[PDB]
Amino acid sequence: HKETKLSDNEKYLVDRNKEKVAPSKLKEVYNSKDPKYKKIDKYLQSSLFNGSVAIYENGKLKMSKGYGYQDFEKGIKNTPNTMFLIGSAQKFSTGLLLKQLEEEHKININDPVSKYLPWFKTSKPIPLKDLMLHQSGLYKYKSSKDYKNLDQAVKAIQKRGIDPKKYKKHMYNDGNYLVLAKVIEEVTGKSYAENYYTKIGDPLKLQHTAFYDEQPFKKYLAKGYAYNSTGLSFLRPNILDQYYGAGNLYMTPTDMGKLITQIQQYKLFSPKITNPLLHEFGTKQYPDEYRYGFYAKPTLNRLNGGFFGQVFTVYYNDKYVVVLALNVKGNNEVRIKHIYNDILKQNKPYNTKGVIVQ
Amino acid sequence: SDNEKYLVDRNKEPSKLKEVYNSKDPKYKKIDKYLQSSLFNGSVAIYENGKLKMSKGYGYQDFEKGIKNTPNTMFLIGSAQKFSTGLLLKQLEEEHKININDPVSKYLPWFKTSKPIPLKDLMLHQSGLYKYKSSKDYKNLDQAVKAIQKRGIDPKKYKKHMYNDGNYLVLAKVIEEVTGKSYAENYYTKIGDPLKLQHTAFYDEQPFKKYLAKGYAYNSTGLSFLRPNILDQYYGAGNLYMTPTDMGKLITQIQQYKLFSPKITNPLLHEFGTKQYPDEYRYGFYAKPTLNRLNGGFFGQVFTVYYNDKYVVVLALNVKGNNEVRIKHIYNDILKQNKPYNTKGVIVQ
Repeated sequence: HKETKLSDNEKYLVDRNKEKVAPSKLKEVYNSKDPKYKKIDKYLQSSLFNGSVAIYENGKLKMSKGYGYQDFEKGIKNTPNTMFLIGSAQKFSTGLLLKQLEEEHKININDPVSKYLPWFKTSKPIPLKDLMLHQSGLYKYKSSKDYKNLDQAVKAIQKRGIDPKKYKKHMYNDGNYLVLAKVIEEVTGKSYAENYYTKIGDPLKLQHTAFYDEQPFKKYLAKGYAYNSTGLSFLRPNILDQYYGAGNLYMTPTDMGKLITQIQQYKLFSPKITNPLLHEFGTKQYPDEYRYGFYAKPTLNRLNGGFFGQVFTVYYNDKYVVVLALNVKGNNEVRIKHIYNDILKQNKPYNTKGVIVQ
Repeated sequence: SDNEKYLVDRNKEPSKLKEVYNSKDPKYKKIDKYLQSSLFNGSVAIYENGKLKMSKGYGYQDFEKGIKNTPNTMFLIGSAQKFSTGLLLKQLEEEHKININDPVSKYLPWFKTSKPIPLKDLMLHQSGLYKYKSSKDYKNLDQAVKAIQKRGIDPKKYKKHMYNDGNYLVLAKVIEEVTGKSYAENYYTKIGDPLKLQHTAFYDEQPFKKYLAKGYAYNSTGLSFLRPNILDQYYGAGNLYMTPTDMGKLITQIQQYKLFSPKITNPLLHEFGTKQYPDEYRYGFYAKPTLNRLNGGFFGQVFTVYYNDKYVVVLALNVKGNNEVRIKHIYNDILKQNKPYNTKGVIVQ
């Protein structure tokens, strides 16, 4: 750049992508000779699915295929290279950074936000854990186009503050993970984008995953759609500059599977950290199915984000990682369930409620 | 509570509908096959040249009680009830009780507003009223419309389009005020009963409770039932439940000039891009180039209608999802009805 009137996130990303060319072309993977995947493909085609699928089996990519259009106006078809707005699934990225910071001894999950983010003052103290678990009592984040960066968003949330009746009760809230993203920035003294790339993106070779405004990936960024009235209409993201950590990231389904399988293989943490993070629920440490941006459930682990006409959903266990990205708004959950439970027949015990995982 | 007063007395003292599906007819076999393999949860009804050629339920009406969707299942039509309200409006115009270009204040004296809003601007969704925000507090239509009066007009939206349930709530009250009778009574006496709609009901009518579908939406952490909690204040803008068959029965009969003469019905149904009918939208529904459309999305349900002079396709979905892609695929791809129907600008006879 030049004059640099940019947030820390863009500063980092612009400099990072000065000499970066467009990412490598990804090929379709689909073996019609395997009845499972033939059944899936056939289902996705006849159900008029518009988006992309990626399925990993015992760590290997066994299916990767795009259906319908990435951009309906320009006639660009969905390919394996198509990157979808993952929305609330970015909370997993932020959770991983949190866990990393805990093991680096830079934060403690039961310490309050005010400790790491002095200006974030609140009627009562809020431990980092209560943000992470969506039980802080903060009013639901009301986005604004005014907000140019993460700082303004979290400084807006601080003004709105606590809702007494909802204190120490569960309430899903993007705002929680926006505050956590700022905590990450404040303790590290570095942008969220930098923390993500240095600590996750690059180590795990996620080369088809990008923040909304990165230049070399614009070619592949999917457009989301909804019918409310007057036809199929494109829902332009207008607030992703203030949404660092709670859903301004774009991923190919393959990269999402690549991320999860590598974490499953202990590439970010040791087994004693990874196993409970991924599988322990109903315990003092991991009281809910939800933790660090994702769900550990009885038969499966789940990620999901719904944002600007897109739906990005992940069902997985130790054999399959199923990533289903939808850029025309609709019911993605019925689809991914049908694939995971009905076709792949994975409706079976996976995690055990109450057990202290080793 | 004039609406319930009428309905309770009406219902002091419905027939089972059978499946209609001929797998030997390739069109309908293709539709059924699509609906099954796409995991459709709801009900379909298709009329061909006035006759019911397909009527079938898929998946569950109530997932908790294991009740399957049948042709008897009645779905929350939501914003498609605006069509009912529009029909009542048009009826009142032809009875010479209201004029569409006269202001609301004329017929509803207490509904005062910084600038006058003609009935037409409400009907067309261009009143400039701030988008209705409901509340559980409101026990009836009156409180809802007295709430919307309170907040008034939004400058800049003064005379431009903005979809708003509130518009048709104020029109429903206009109907009540001019007739001196409840909306429910006006609907039954002027539409429901004349057109033998016997599997259509307001949310709280007792004899139909058995068949009222539950809407769902897995937002996070499983499939969850979205209980309607505001339908007492939503008379005219989406508190009605219909079987898909009744919706087709309604449209085909209107098409056959059973509510109005052809000189009234034809433009109502087909004229768009004119002084009288400037937009595709009118009286609660859309007249488009290749088709006429109704749609309502409310409490986890989606109720959509595509039709022309041959087919009326009614598709009801009680697990929230993309109903439009489905009904398009049926109407355009399978039934091959993507072809000129209404003509923009033409003054229709």
